[PDB]
Amino acid sequence: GDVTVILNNLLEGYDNKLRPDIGVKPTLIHTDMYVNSIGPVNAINMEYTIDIFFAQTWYDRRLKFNSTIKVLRLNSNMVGKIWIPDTFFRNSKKADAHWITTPNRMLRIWNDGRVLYTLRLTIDAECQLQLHNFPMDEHSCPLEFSSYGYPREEIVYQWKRSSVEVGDTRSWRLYQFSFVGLRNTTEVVKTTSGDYVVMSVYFDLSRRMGYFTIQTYIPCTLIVVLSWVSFWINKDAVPARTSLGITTVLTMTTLSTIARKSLPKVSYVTAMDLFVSVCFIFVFSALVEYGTLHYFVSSQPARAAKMDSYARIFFPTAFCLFNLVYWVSYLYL
Amino acid sequence: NIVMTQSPKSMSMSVGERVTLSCKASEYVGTYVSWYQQKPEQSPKLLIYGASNRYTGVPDRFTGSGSATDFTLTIGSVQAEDLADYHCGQSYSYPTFGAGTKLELK
Amino acid sequence: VSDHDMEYTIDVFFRQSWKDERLKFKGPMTVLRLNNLMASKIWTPDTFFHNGKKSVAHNMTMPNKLLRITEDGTLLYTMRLTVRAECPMHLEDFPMDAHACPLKFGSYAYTRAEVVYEWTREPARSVVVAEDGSRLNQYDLLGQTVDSGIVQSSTGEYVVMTTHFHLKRKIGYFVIQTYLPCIMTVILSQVSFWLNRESVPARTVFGVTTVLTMTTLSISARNSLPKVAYATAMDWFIAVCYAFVFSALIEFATV
Amino acid sequence: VSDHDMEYTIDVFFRQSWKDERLKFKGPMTVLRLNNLMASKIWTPDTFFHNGKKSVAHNMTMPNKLLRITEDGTLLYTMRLTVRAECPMHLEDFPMDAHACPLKFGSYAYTRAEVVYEWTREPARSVVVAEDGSRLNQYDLLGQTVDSGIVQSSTGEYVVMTTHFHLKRKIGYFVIQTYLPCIMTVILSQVSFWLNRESVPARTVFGVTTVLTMTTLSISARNSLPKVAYATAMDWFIAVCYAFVFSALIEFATV
Amino acid sequence: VNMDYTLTMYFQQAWRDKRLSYNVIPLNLTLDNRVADQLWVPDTYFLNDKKSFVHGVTVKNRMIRLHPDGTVLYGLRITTTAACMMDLRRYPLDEQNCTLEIESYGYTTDDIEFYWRGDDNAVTGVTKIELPQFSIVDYKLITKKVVFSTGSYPRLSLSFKLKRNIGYFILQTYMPSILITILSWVSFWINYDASAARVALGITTVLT
Amino acid sequence: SNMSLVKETVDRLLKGYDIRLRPDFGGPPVAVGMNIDIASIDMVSEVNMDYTLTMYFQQAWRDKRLSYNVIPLNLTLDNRVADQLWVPDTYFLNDKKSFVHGVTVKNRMIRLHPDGTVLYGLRITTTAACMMDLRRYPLDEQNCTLEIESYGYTTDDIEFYWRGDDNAVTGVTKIELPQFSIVDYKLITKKVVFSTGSYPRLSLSFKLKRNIGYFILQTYMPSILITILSWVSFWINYDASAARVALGITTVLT
Ligand SMILES: *[C@@H]1O[C@H](CO)[C@@H](O[C@@H]2O[C@H](CO)[C@@H](O[C@@H]3O[C@H](CO[C@H]4O[C@H](CO[C@H]5O[C@H](CO)[C@@H](O)[C@H](O)[C@@H]5O[C@H]5O[C@H](CO)[C@@H](O)[C@H](O)[C@@H]5O)[C@@H](O)[C@H](O[C@H]5O[C@H](CO)[C@@H](O)[C@H](O)[C@@H]5O)[C@@H]4O)[C@@H](O)[C@H](O[C@H]4O[C@H](CO)[C@@H](O)[C@H](O)[C@@H]4O[C@H]4O[C@H](CO)[C@@H](O)[C@H](O)[C@@H]4O[C@H]4O[C@H](CO)[C@@H](O)[C@H](O)[C@@H]4O)[C@@H]3O)[C@H](O)[C@H]2NC(C)=O)[C@H](O)[C@H]1NC(C)=O
Ligand SMILES: *[C@@H]1O[C@H](CO)[C@@H](O[C@@H]2O[C@H](CO)[C@@H](O[C@@H]3O[C@H](CO)[C@@H](O)[C@H](O)[C@@H]3O)[C@H](O)[C@H]2NC(C)=O)[C@H](O)[C@H]1NC(C)=O
Ligand SMILES: *[C@H]1O[C@H](CO)[C@@H](O[C@@H]2O[C@H](CO)[C@@H](O[C@@H]3O[C@H](CO)[C@@H](O)[C@H](O)[C@@H]3O)[C@H](O)[C@H]2NC(C)=O)[C@H](O)[C@H]1NC(C)=O
Ligand SMILES: *[C@H]1O[C@H](CO)[C@@H](O[C@@H]2O[C@H](CO)[C@@H](O[C@@H]3O[C@H](CO)[C@@H](O)[C@H](O)[C@@H]3O)[C@H](O)[C@H]2NC(C)=O)[C@H](O)[C@H]1NC(C)=O
Ligand SMILES: *[C@@H]1O[C@H](CO)[C@@H](O[C@@H]2O[C@H](CO)[C@@H](O)[C@H](O)[C@H]2NC(C)=O)[C@H](O)[C@H]1NC(C)=O
Ligand SMILES: CN1C(=O)CN=C(c2ccccc2)c2cc(Cl)ccc21
Ligand SMILES: CN1C(=O)CN=C(c2ccccc2)c2cc(Cl)ccc21
Ligand SMILES: *[C@@H]1O[C@H](CO)[C@@H](O)[C@H](O)[C@H]1NC(C)=O
Ligand SMILES: *[C@@H]1O[C@H](CO)[C@@H](O)[C@H](O)[C@H]1NC(C)=O
Repeated sequence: GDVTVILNNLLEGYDNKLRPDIGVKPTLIHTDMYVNSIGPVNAINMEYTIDIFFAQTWYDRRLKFNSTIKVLRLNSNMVGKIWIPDTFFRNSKKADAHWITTPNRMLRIWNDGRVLYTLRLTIDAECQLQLHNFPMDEHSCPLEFSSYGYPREEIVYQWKRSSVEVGDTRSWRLYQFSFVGLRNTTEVVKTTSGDYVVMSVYFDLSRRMGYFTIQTYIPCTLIVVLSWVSFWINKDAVPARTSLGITTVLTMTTLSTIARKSLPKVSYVTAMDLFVSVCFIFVFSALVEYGTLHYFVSSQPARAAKMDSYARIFFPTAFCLFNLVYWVSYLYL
Repeated sequence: NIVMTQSPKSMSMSVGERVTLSCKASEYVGTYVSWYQQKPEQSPKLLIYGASNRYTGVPDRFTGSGSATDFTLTIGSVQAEDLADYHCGQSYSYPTFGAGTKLELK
Repeated sequence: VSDHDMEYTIDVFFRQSWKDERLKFKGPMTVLRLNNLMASKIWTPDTFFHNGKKSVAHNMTMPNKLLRITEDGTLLYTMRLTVRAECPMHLEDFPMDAHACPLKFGSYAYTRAEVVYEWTREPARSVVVAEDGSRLNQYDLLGQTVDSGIVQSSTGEYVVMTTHFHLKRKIGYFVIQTYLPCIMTVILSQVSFWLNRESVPARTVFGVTTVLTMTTLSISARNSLPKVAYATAMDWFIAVCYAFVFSALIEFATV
Repeated sequence: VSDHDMEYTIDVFFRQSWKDERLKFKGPMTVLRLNNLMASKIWTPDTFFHNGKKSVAHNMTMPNKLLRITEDGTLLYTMRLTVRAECPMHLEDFPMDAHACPLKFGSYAYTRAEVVYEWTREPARSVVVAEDGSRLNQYDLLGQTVDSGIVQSSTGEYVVMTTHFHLKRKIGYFVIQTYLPCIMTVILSQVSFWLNRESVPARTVFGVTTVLTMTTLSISARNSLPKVAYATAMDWFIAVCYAFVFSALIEFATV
Repeated sequence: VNMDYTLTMYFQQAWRDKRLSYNVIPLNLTLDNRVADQLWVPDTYFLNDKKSFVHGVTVKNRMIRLHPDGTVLYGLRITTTAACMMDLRRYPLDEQNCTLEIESYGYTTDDIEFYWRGDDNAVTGVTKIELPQFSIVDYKLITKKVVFSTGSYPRLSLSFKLKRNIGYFILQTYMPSILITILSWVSFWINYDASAARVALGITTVLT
Repeated sequence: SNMSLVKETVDRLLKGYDIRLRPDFGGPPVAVGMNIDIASIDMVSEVNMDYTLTMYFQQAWRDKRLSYNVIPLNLTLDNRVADQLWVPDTYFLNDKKSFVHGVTVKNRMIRLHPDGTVLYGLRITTTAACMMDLRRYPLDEQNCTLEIESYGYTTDDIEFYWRGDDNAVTGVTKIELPQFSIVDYKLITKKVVFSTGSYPRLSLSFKLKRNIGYFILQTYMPSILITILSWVSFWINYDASAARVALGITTVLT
């Protein structure tokens, strides 16, 4: 037909090793993204998954034809026969394209030489999460890309006005986080090979405290109230109060240990370590208070009579004041 | 055997007024419901193939609305050429049609 | 079905058929059942799965593909491949929930005015699941459901063929894991009310032991389901059982 | 050395030399030290590992292969590769057992009348292990042992080159993990013999908590090694210690 | 937990190609394993596998061998993870049949015919297999024809019945539970006045 | 034009180019200079005894066959020409699984200079292996290294060095490990001797010092607290036997 002769005439004397305007001007590349989904943001490896439809557009004066058809719409068969920019994601730990059932790529060449190249990617990008204020934290961690071999004087990238489009935002794999918005950025970075134009997309995420609540905040508080119930028990039943206190200590330790396996091996104190630490301290103080009570009923009874009645009102007020100050101080930040 | 129940069994209508026809399926038919028009002493003509897609040669006043079980066919500016019978038929399974609605003028 | 990843696996023979008038012939055979290396020399549609995550196409021992060319130009092209697709789940009624896991496929690079898809048989009879084809341990496949539609992208409109598999979760594991131990622990807490009032450490260790096992039960029961940020049915059951055990211990304290 | 998979890993420079009379040359150099792409254009032997599981031939940053052709036709062909081989172990004397993990290689498809193998130096000096090359945490490599033999399969008679690496397990981990907690639990059970019989709950909670600790130690200790059907020496130690703890509780019951 | 078994095998196929027939030389030809990319080899596949590969160390572990009459022998060394669904209602006192299904993909029964070379001694090396948990009691070879919507295809089936051992499960679960159940009987030998002792003993056994 | 000139230059450079032979195949060895730009150090595993690092690994040498004088600019070529040129067979001795990234194309760079200097960069994610001495865990420091060697070419065929000799490895002060902290790093040049010849080797060694902030709040504080909660039984009189025994045994259980 006519498309066969056009495609055969475009590829004669064509060199896919040389970018368009190899010694004239840098190539301008317009980039678009479509985030299909932002996958699970696991903090252990400090990474997150994302699925995008990456679209690039540029001008190639060698792929210019005169015909009655305006656009050649092609498969991935001709992607490896023309010049394709070497875009790579700078903060990706692992990234792969899609090849089932046929390489998920698209090439469209226009009447004036404008090439549009789209492909589907799944990226496992990297972002250091400052995991203070956990689990009441908010992050904004990027997806950056640039050319690998062509510096600023050879390839220039540029967003469009309708650059990044998210999908439905409800079919996404964000369990513990919530998408709030995005913003694009362009910059130039100095590298050992040259100056490169780098483009960034920052996704803003906020952690919803709905899993950590029913996992740790409710049970640890319940175990604290469990340690509280020892004060209303008679002061003569010594094995009862000792066993209650020390088994409550057991429950606190087990819950603390099983609760710390969500977050990574960070060395600073979070807003979750402080809570379970203070709960352990409270249980420790209740047991040591009963210990001093049992010593003081034998040493001098005038001091140990009204100590338990004081504890019955001092422990819940201290814990409630701690909760108020903690929650306001960590929700103001 | 998916049964299609079409309503109403008979209707009357004047010129230049909006009209709505409904088709209801017993089982699930995804978007494979089609609307045919049949004038007297003529063969049926496909108006809407699939749920909400006009056939080639159909005016822009017919429009369909689809769901899993409930389907609608609405005509806008009705002229004097819409005096015919209208059948809805499913194609998710072996095809079964509706009873039809005969539009008349009064 | 991997609930922790919101995904499922499915092994399929994926068959496509179209008509190419450039591959007409006239020979002694009426159908050429060719190799899987002839399908690379001809045009084949670039079907991709809209919700597929990381699918595999088997290559053992030869590429598991099939190409047949009939004399009038129709081509049948079959592949064997393992789709790993995404199933978004609403785990509010866990573990008494039902799902409809989708499988959307369409054409990459070819819009609706270029390549359209259709089922080769009646839509109710096109997606066929085998009888012995079920590696499900936790769910129960109830049936299939196909549909066809159009997606509106930045590059045009594309035909999308949808297939929903309806699943129902089996409660038999979660009963024995959580709902029967919770009931037995609540009964173990309630047996403390029959001991005499002169045995204070006995009823004390009863109450506190039941609270400890309820805590270990709730942690062991939450780790199966993924880390969702809402409350399921099992969470409400564990919450009410914990309330009952804690209320038993506070009642002992008051007594 | 993975004990649960009954396998081990090794990283080797594998060198093969042979003589091809078709590759004689005469030039200003006496040895051509060529690339790793000339080796794919000549005949190289098809050596495989008889007991390999999943081996890798490294190709970072280029294929780690070496080809040297000498002017009389002698070729030296070297590869860098990681072999994951099978080591069938008998764990009767676990964790005081010594193994001889094998590594057998030979030719695929070339029988004894076509291709025969040989060590290039004296057999005691052919398989050479580096000094700093030991990623063993749990074992101790004592020495090596090579051998040569002839296997017979359904395709003919083949030459097989065998290497044995002699390993001796280190007990210092299992001591602190299992043997010392068991002795501590037994002594803590025997502490109860010095309490006065007027304290019945004291000796009761002693006995039952040491039995609980022995149960936890037994379950937590049997997961290290694979799921063998015979008894090991740690199983005998745990059984006798459990018998002693249970016997202490039964003696308390009798008293 | 994954409902699968990995097996390594030397899998050999033999057919006759009248185009690869020679008579000038009298010996059999073992060629380099890269000439199998220029011959026709059947498109055999395993229906029930999940992951498979040909070993590629130090080269691609495959064998080609010609014969002067036309016969081609073609062997591969394959490690495959085949999927067998197990019925665990009698675990661990159970016996499971795990089967490798061997089928032809492209060619129907009017283009290809499958058979075991020997029909009972075609599969060797089963009695020398030692598993840590199971024990191969019996194996069977089955020839078959399956029918799909595209045609009728030949199929071979190699099914192994695996019986599970019990001694590990005895010493791991059955003996501790029985010992705790005997230990929980000492609560009656203690007199019924001492309450804390009997509660601690019974509760501890239940928790254990 | 300029595109035609560059096209004829690249077509002349690649016509009659023998990829089997290194530059100066009979003469002196070729000198290859290394740069490493460390993007991240992913996961330092003590159980697997390895670590993972992403790097921008660049090699620079001089090939007189790829010399041109008609155009005054440097030529960045599509990465597919790296399969038609000679590149050194550099390998890492202590790696376990490595790969070059492949999105959207193979992440590598090939640049020609008019004097013959070839610049060849790769983006690698290496899982290198290092044995750790955990006798002072978690108060320990680990020297973990990446060994860089030439496989086929001996020291009289190739020669390695660091490009800059102190600033050849960058991006080490920006590495954020969650559990360690880089205190120092060193670059080493030497030669190793195998039974096949003598080979050049470079070594990039990092000292990783482990923090204590997690281990304190996870192991050291609880154990001390539980010991105090075992001490509290001394303040209980010797009459109540059940209380003191339950307290001691449950501190042991904790
Ligand atoms: C260390 O060693 C490693 C092991 O060797 C090595 O890895 C290998 O790297 C190379 C180079 O990077 C890979 O080669 C390329 O693979 C591309 C596709 O890749 C992905 O897919 C492969 C499997 O390859 C199959 O599937 C695709 C898609 O269907 C097919 O197109 C392929 O032909 C191939 O198909 C066969 O197998 C299928 C089953 O799998 C069958 O179904 C099918 O029928 C075929 O039998 C995967 O293995 C890859 O996984 C890897 O890499 C990613 C990277 O991120 C990793 O993440 C992942 O974990 C894996 O490691 C990945 O999934 C091919 O497209 C490509 O072919 C092109 O380009 C070259 C160079 O120009 C051409 O010479 C070649 O002809 C190919 O070109 C054509 O086709 C493209 C299609 O896009 C057109 O655009 C182009 O115009 C051209 O068309 C021409 O020819 C057509 C016919 O072919 C014709 O129709 C047209 O008209 C036109 O004429 C190339 O093969 C190789 O796959 C890797 N292998 C493995 C096992 O990883 C590693 O790099 C080494 N490292 C170092 C440092 O040395
Ligand atoms: C899936 O299986 C097929 C067939 O088993 C594999 O294809 C084989 O791929 C190799 C690699 O390209 C081919 O080798 C080549 O031959 C060409 C000449 O055509 C030569 O120029 C190349 O340098 C290379 O040597 C081989 O011929 C081909 N075999 C067949 C029968 O087509 C395919 O690679 C497998 N894919 C995976 C991911 O395992
Ligand atoms: C494990 O399970 C498989 C799967 O069912 C069992 O295979 C079955 O084996 C029997 C006996 O070989 C086959 O029956 C035969 O049918 C033919 C019909 O042509 C008949 O001529 C024979 O007299 C015999 O009845 C049966 O086809 C086969 N089932 C399938 C689907 O392959 C196997 O026996 C089980 N046990 C073991 C130890 O493997
Ligand atoms: C971590 O460990 C490595 C390996 O043990 C240390 O590398 C060693 O570095 C020292 C000094 O930097 C080198 O020793 C020197 O040898 C030269 C000649 O060989 C001599 O002139 C000097 O007096 C000195 O003795 C040694 O070559 C090198 N060892 C190896 C085998 O590479 C490294 O310094 C350690 N620290 C860090 C943080 O890198
Ligand atoms: C993405 O980038 C583009 C340009 O880089 C941003 O566009 C501009 O929007 C402002 C108003 O919000 C206009 O005044 C500018 O003229 C626009 N730029 C151009 C080049 O037209 C766009 O807002 C960015 N999207 C974000 C940050 O979400
Ligand atoms: C192991 N452990 C306990 O035993 C309970 N108390 C501790 C602790 C208690 C007081 C001060 C510091 C640390 C604690 C804190 C966390 Cl964030 C995780 C596990 C954990
Ligand atoms: C609406 N939309 C887009 O605009 C991005 N590209 C399309 C598309 C792109 C190429 C072929 C078919 C469809 C797409 C694909 C999915 Cl799986 C979800 C949303 C979506
Ligand atoms: C070729 O092989 C057949 C059987 O595999 C054998 O009978 C014959 O002797 C062989 N030919 C020679 C020349 O050894
Ligand atoms: C080529 O690269 C060299 C090395 O940095 C540089 O000095 C020179 O200016 C570059 N040439 C051009 C034309 O940019």
